[PDB]
Amino acid sequence: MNYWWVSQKQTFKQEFEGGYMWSPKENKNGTQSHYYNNMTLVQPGDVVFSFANGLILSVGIARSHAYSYNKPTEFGVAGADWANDGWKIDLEYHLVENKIRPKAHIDFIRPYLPQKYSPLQDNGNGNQAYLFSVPHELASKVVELIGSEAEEVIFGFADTTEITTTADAIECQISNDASIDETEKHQLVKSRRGQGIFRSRLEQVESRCRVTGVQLKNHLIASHIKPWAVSNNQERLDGHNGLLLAPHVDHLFDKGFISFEDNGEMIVSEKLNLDVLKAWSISQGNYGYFSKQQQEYMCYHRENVFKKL
DNA sequence: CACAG
Ligand SMILES: [Cl-]
Repeated sequence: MNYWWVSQKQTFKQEFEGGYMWSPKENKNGTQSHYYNNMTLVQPGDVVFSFANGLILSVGIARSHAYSYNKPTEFGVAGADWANDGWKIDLEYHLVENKIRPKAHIDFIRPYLPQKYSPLQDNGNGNQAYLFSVPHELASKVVELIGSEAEEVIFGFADTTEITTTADAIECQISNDASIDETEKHQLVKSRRGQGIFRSRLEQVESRCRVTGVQLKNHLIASHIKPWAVSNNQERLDGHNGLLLAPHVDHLFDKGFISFEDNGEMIVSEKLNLDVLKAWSISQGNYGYFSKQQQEYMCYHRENVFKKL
């Protein structure tokens, strides 16, 4: 996942109200722009800080690649000098209550500014250009200054999108793989959604939500332990590579906010706000031993899915 | 160049 800084002093209200970013493809004289070319590098799930009137106003999530699109008519005189031939990105804005003024924090962030194409000068004044790459270390400082609301956009939210993209591509690969028969293809695709033979096989091993004890089939998700995306075709259909979980517990486990020790002890991520467990009446403690086959997968989950600092 | 200053 990549971080971006979009400078929107001229058109913030229009871009926010429309849920987009927009730049020309080229400078007015037809020359290439590093900044406009950055539009073609943004991936769905990338985090974009909106900078306008000296403040960071939004921690946004990109929801498209750049697509060819005309300059928004609603820019009017404020956009007069930009070429009509442009790039648009659908940007899911998340307004923040703590609107940080980066210039007021320049001593803190200066060491983390990139050598080339920095959104800020060393005195903390913004550079006049549209879209800048933000190194991960600079992004972590900005997130520290904004506070919880910035973390809430990223962890188990923005950073899940690239995982979904990867899984979508694998589903396409399976659908086109000549080495596997039609039934296999169907069962592998259905297992991604906790359906088909995977669910029936999991029901031979597990009978209830580990955490909430609910036994009712219509209130339980068939979750993989080792994620579907990184599982081989045998592991994708293995009844021992799963848990039946209530939907909120599936959410916490699938994203790595929680995991389990082999003896069933719940492990809570530093990235899980403990107010969530209080609000949903989920206790820390022991949720029963896992089988040796389940333990192999749960080891993968602890080492690769569980969120650690 | 140039969505900040
Ligand atoms: Cl296009």
